[PDB]
Amino acid sequence: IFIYQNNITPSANKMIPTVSPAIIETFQESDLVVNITHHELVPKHIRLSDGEKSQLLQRYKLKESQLPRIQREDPVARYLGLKRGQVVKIIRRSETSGRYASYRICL
Amino acid sequence: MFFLKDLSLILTLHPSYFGPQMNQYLREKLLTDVEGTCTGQFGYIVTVLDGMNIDVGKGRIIPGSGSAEFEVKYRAVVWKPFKGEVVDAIVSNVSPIGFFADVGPLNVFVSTRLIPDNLVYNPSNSPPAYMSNDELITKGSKVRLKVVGTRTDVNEIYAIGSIKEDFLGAI
Amino acid sequence: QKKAMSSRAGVSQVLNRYTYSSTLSHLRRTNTPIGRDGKLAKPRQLHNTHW
Amino acid sequence: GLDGTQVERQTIDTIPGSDKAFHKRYYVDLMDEKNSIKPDVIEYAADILGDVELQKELNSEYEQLVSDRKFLREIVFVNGDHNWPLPVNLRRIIQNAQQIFHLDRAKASDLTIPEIIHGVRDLCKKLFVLRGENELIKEAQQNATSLFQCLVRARLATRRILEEFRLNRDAFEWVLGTIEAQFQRSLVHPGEMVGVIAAQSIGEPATQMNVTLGVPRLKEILNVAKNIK
Amino acid sequence: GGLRFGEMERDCMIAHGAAGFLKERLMEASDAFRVHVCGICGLMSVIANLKKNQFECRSCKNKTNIYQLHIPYAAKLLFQELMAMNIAPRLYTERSG
Amino acid sequence: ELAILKEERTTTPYLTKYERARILGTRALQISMNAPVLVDIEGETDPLQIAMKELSQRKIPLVIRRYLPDGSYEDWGCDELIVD
Amino acid sequence: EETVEILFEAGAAAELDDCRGVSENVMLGQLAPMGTGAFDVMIDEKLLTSLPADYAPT
Amino acid sequence: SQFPYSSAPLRSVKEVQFGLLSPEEIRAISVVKIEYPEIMDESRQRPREGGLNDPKLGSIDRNFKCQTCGEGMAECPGHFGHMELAKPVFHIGFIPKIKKVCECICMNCGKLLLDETNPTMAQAIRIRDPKKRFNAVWQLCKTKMVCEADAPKVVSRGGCGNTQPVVRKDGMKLWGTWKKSAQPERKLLTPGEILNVFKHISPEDCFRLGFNEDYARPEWMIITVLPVPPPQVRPSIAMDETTQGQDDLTHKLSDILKANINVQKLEMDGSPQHIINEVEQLLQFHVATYMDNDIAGQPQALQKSGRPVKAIRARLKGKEGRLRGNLMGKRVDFSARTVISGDPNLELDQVGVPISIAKTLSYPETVTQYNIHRLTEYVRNGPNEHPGAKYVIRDNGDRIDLRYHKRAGDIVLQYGWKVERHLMDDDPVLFNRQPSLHKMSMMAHRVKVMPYSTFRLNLSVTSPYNADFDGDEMNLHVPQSEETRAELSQLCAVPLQIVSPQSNKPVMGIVQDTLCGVR
Amino acid sequence: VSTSTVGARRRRAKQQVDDEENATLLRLGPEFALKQYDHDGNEHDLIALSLSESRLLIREALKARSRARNGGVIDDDELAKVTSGAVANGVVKKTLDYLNTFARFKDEETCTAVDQLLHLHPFEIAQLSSLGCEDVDEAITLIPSLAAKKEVNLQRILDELNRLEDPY
RNA sequence: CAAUAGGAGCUUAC
DNA sequence: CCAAACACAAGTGGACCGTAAGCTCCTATTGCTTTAA
DNA sequence: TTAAAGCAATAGGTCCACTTGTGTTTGG
Ligand SMILES: [Mg+2]
Ligand SMILES: [Zn+2]
Ligand SMILES: [Zn+2]
Repeated sequence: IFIYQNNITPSANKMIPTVSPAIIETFQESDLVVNITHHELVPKHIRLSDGEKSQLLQRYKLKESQLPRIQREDPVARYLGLKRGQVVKIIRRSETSGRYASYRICL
Repeated sequence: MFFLKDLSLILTLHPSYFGPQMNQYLREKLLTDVEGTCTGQFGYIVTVLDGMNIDVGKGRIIPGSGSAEFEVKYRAVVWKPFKGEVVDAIVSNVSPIGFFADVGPLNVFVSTRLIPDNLVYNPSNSPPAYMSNDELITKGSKVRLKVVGTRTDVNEIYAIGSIKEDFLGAI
Repeated sequence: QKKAMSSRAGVSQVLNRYTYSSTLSHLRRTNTPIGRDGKLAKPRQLHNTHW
Repeated sequence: GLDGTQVERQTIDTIPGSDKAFHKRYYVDLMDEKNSIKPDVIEYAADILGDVELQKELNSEYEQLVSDRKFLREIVFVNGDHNWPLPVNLRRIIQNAQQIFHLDRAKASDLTIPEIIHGVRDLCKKLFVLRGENELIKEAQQNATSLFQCLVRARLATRRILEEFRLNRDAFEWVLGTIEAQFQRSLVHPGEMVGVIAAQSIGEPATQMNVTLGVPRLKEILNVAKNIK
Repeated sequence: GGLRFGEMERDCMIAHGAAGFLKERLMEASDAFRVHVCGICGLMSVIANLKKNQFECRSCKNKTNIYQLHIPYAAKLLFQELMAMNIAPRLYTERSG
Repeated sequence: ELAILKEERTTTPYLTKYERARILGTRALQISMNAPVLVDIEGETDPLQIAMKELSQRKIPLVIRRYLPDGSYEDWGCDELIVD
Repeated sequence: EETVEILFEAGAAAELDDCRGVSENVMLGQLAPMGTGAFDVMIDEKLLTSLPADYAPT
Repeated sequence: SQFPYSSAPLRSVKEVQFGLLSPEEIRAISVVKIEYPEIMDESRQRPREGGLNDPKLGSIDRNFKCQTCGEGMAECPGHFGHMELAKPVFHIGFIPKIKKVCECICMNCGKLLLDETNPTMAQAIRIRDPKKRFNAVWQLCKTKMVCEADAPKVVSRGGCGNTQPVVRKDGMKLWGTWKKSAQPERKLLTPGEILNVFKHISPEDCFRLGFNEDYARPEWMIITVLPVPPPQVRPSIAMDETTQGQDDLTHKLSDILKANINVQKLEMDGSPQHIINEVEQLLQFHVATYMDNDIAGQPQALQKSGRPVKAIRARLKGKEGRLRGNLMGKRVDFSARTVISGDPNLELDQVGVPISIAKTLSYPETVTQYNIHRLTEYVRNGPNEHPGAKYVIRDNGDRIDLRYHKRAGDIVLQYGWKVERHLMDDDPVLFNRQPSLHKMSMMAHRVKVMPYSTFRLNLSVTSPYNADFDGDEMNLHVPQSEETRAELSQLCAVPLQIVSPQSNKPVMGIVQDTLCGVR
Repeated sequence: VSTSTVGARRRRAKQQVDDEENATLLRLGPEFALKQYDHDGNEHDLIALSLSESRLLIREALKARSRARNGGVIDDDELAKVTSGAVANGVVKKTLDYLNTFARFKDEETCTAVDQLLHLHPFEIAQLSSLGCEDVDEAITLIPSLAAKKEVNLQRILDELNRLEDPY
C-alpha cells in the first residue's frame, strides 16, 4: 500500500499492474481522513473466501456474471483490497424484514 | 446397408383419448405409423428394436389447442444404400433392356449398356433369360452388384446399379 | 402548392355551421402559429394585456 | 419475500416505552409471589410458585424479548418508529379467536407456560420464506422473517397472552395454525411481474403530482444527472 | 374498424400475468400469419407448394429441413423489410449456445 | 439431466395464482374438447366449472414444470401441490 | 428506442437474441415466459392409469 | 386451424440470429433478375417479365396465383428478386462502421496495424463482447500510421510498411488523407476499392475486430447486388375505381433502375470523367435514399407531389412505425366501444352490454354433449334474435353464415363443431378505459345484456378506471377461447383487484351518494 | 418429421466439396460421424453392423415383441409378421430372407467369437464379416483403404473366419 | 362472393 | 529543449417529445415536345 | 393537322460521442 499526498502520474501509474506477482495499491491521504465504513449509510462489507464464493454460486445456481457487481475502484472495494472475482457480503438494515444479506462480485 | 439409428417422432394426441391405457395406445400408433416409411435422410425403417419397450416420457400440452406432444426417443434399424457400395440381391424381373434385382426393401434395375458384353439375352429360351458360355442369369439367381446411382424420392427410392466391373455379375 | 411543407397550415378552415353562435365565434377566431413542438407554457398563459 | 397486497400496518410492541413499562408488561417471576401471574386466571396457579425448571424458560423468553428490543432499537428502527407495514394482522387474529371461542367469564386457563413458550418457538421456526436444507438458505430464511418474528414474540408474550388476552389451549392452537396458514398466503408468487407492477405503482402517482420536488425532481432522479437544480 | 390494443394495454396485461390473453389479442384477434423457414439458413426464403406437398430453399438446396412458424403478419413484413435493407434476421427454432 | 429429483424440490408446495389460472383454462379446454371427466358430473354444464370441481377434488391430471432461471426445472403434479 | 440503428448494429455484429424477454416474445406472437406462461403443463400417467378400462381409445 | 394443412411440424422461435446478407446468398434466394425499369409491358396486359411486377415475385390479385409457389393471395408470402448494380455502393446504415474499419486496418495488405506483441492490444483482444472488443481495439489501433513489417535479429510479422490515411466523412463519400513525406494528397475512396481491400481481411483478423466469419463479413456492408422486395411490401392501390399509383418503394426502385442503366451507358462510350462520377453518385444517392431518406445535410428524395419518399427506415420508426404501431400495439377484432353509464342496481363485477353490441360481438363455443340442446336452440333462433348465433364452423374450417342461409331449420350440429354464438349473460369480458395507467385500469367484468346503447357500470368501480359519466367511452374486449376466459376470470376479475399493491390499500370504496346517504 | 441427434448443421460462409458419397473412400455423409452420440447426448463410438449382429438383433426384437403381445407366451417368413401393415410385412420379409440367404454366421456363438477377435474402422470391420474373401487380394482391391493403414492381418483373420463359416 | 391511400384541420375523454 | 506518447476539454453532431377516439375535406404529377395518322 | 404515350424536371435546451489541438511527462 503506497499512500501518497498530491497525485500519481499516469506514466508512474502504469507500473502498478505490471509488478506481478506482488500487488501495489495506492491511496491519497486526503481520501483516508474519514473511514467510510464507519458511515451510517455504509453497511459492513466482508470479502468472501473462495470456498464460500463457490458455495454462494451453487446455492443460487448462478454464474459469476449474473450477480450484482462492484467496481474494483469502488471506495469500499478499494478500502478492502478487492481483486477481480472476489465477492463481498453486505449485511444491511431492512425495514420490511429487519435484516438482509447482499452479495456483490468485483469487476 | 442397414444402420442402427437413434430417431424420434413428435406426435399429437386428442383429449378424447386421455384414458388409463394411453401410453400403450401411443406405442401402437408409433408402430403403425413408422413401420414401413421411407425418409431421404435415413433410408428405410424395416423394424424397431424392442418395440413394446419404447419410453414416451411425459407429453406437454400445447397452449391454445389442448393436444399433447411427445418426444418418443428410441433406437431402431434403418437400411440405406450408397453409391459405390457392393450389395447382394436376387433378380426379380427380366427384360431385353435389363433386369430388376430386389435389394433390401427395394428393387434395383441395371441397364443394357452396363453389363458384360459376353452376356446375351434370349426371348425364346425356356426359361427366358440372359445366357453366355460360362455365365448364366436366370430367375432366382444371386447377383453381387454395385450401386452407381440413387435418387431420393420421399415415399419410394430407386437405385440403378452396374455389373460391368470385375468380380461382379452372376455368382 | 409544391412547397406545402414550410408553409403555414390551417390558415383557412371550413366555416362551422353547427349552430349560430358557433359560426359567430369561428368568424372571430385567432391562431398564434407557435406550434406544439416545444413545451414553453408561457405563450399559452392568459396575460394581463389580454384584458 | 411477500406479495405487496398482503401486508398491513402493525405496531411492534417491544420497541416503544420505557424500560420500566417493558419490564412490567413482559417480565414474569415464579419465586416472587406478587409479580407472577395473577392467580385468578389459570387452573394451575398454585403449582406455579417457587418452580425453577420453568423460571429458566421464562428467563430465556425475556432475554429473547430484550434481544429483539435491542436489535430493533439500535439497528433497524433507530428513531423509534414502531408502526410498520407487515404481514398477517395479529390483532385481528386474536380478536377473531376471542369471538369464536367465547373468552368471557374470565375462566381458569388451561394453557401452561411451557406449552406457550414451545408453541411460539415452533411457530417462529415454521415461517418459511425459503425452503431448503442449505446453509445460506437457512441464513436468508432467518434474515427474511426477523422483523415478523419480533412482532409475533412482542405480541404472544406469556404475561400478555395469559392476562391481557386470556387465551386457552384451543384458542392458542387456533392462533398458531392460522398464523402458519396466513403467512404462507402472504408470500409473493413466483412468476410475478414485479417490474411492471413497480413501474406502474411509481408512475401513476406522478399523474397526481427551495427544494426541487415532484415531476422535475423525479425526472432528475431517473435521468441520472451529473448536476441537479 | 377495430380498436387499438396499444402498448399500455400490453403493460396492464403483463402486470396481470395473462400471457395467453395477450398472445390471443395480438395473434388470433389480429394479423396472424403462417410462414415457412429454412432449417439451415433460417430465412423465410422457402418456396412452398402446399397442394403438391413440396418445399425447397433453393439457396441452401434444401427440401427436407423446413419448418413453419405462426407469426404476426406485421412481423413477417418487418423481416422482409430488413431483408430489403440487406439485414438478415435468422429465425432459429432451437438453441445452440 | 435437467430434471430435479422429488426429494430436493425446493419450490413452494402451494399452487400459485398463475399456475391455477392456466391449469383451469387448460382443463376447461380439454373438457370442452370431449375429454373424459374424472369427477361425477351432477348439475353443471360449463366446462370451466367442471374443471374447478375437478381441481378442488384433486382429480385434474396435469403437471406443472417449474423452470428455474438457469434452465433446470422441477416437476410437480397438480394433485400434490396444495390448493387454497 | 433507436429501432433502426439498433437493428443495424445487431446485423453488423451477428448478435444472437436468446428470446427470453417479454417484448421479443410479443412481436413473434409467442407465449411469454411470464405469469401463466412461466411454466409448462405435462400429462401425468400415474394418475391417469387409474381410470376404468372402458374409457379407452378404440 | 384457418391455415391449410402443411406437413412440416409447427414450432416457435427460440433464437434470432441477426447478420448481413452476402451477395452470393442474395442471388441464391432470389427467383428472377430485375433489369427493366418500365412497370407495365408496354401498357400491355400482364407486364414485362424481369420488371418490378414480374409474376415470379408473387401474386397480389385475388383471382390470380403466384407463378413461383402456386398459392393464393392469402398464403403466398411474396418472393424476393435481385437487381445487380453496375458499381458497388455503400450501405447507408453502415458508413460510420466502414469508416471505423478503414481507420483500424491496413488499407493495402489487409492486416491489423498492431499485433499481440503490444500488451495493451493483446489484452483488448481478450474481451468476449464483439462491440466492447471492437471499441477497445479501434481506440488503440486507430493512431498507428503504418503497417510495420517487424514486430517491436530481424523478425518479420508479415506486414508491408505503407502509411495510413486520415479517414474523414463528407456525405456518402469517404475521403482518406495520405500525409506523405508537406501536401497531404486527399483522394476519394470508392465503394469498390474499399470492397477489394475488405475481401482481403483474413478470418482471424476479421475475428479480432469483432465481426463473424459466417454471419457478418465486413465487405458485406458494401452493396453490389440489391434485393427487390415482393409487391406485398409495396402494394398498389386504387384511387377512383380505375386508377392506380405504385407505392413509394416501387417508384424508388424504378429510379434506381434508370440510374443503373445510365451508368451502363457511360462505360460503353465517351465519358469525360465528369459524367461517370455524376451518374455513379446518382446511383449512390438513389440507393441510399431507398433505405434511409433522413440523411443529415442533403436534400431528400422527393415525390412529384412535393412529399418526401417513404423510406424503409421511416417505415420502421416512430409511434406509427412498424415496431410501435403494429407490433407493440395493434388493432384487434372482437372489440366494442360506446359511452358508459352508471347503474346502482348492477353488481360490482357486472357490466351492462347493449343488445346491439351483444349481437354484433360473438364467442365461439365448441359443441359438446352438455350444451347441444342450447346451441341448437341458438342456431334455430338466428342472428337477428337474442339469444341466437352468427356462425357455425365445421370441423375443417368451413363457415356457415346464418344470415344468407335461408334454411336455418335444416342444420344439425355435429360434435366437435364450433358455433360463434352471441354475447350472453355472465360472459367474462375485458373492460378498459384509456389511459391505462395501472393494472386496475383494465379489468374483467361479467356481462349483463341490456337495451339503451350505453355500457352500464356499478358505481364503485369508477374510481380505479378514473371514469365518470359525462361523455366517457370505454372499450370492451371479448376473449375468443377458454384459456383466455379462465385467465380473465381468475386473474383480472373485478373482485380480485379491490386491494392494490401500489399502497397495500383498497382502491374500490363507497362513493358519491352511498357515502352521503350512509352518513 | 424424422429427425435424430444430428441437429443444427448451421450455415458457415464456406461450403465443402467433401460432401458427396464415395463408399470406396470412407466418405459416408454427415449422419455417421466418427464419434456418434446416444439418446442422452453422451459420446459413443460409431456403429457399423455386420449382417450377423443385425440378423440376431432383428430376430431378438421380433420375438421379444411377439412374447410381449402374447402376454408372455421360428421362421423369418413368419417372424417378420410382427410388424403392422402389408408394406411392413413385405419389407421385413424380404430383409429377413436376404439375411438368411447370405448369413455365413448362423449363431450367436460365432458372432461373439468374431466380435472378440475383431475388437480398425468399423466399416471394414463389418464388411469383412459380410464379404467372404479367399486371400489378401480380394480385400485390398474390393476395399482399397486397407493399403494405407499398415495393420492388415487379413490373412489369418480371414482364414479363421472362413474356418468358422458354417456349411450350406 | 369482394367497400384505397396519404396529409391537413376541427373536435371527445382523461 | 526539442521530441514522442498520450489525456482532457470543448464544440457540433444527433434523436425524441401521453393515451385512445370522432368527423370532414382535399388530393392522388404536370407541362411541353415529338411522333403518327 | 391533331391526339396519345413516355420520359424528364425546381428553389426548443439539454446530454453524449467523436475529433482535433494544445499541455504534461519522461528523455535523446
Ligand atoms: Mg369524463
Ligand atoms: Zn435456407
Ligand atoms: Zn500493411
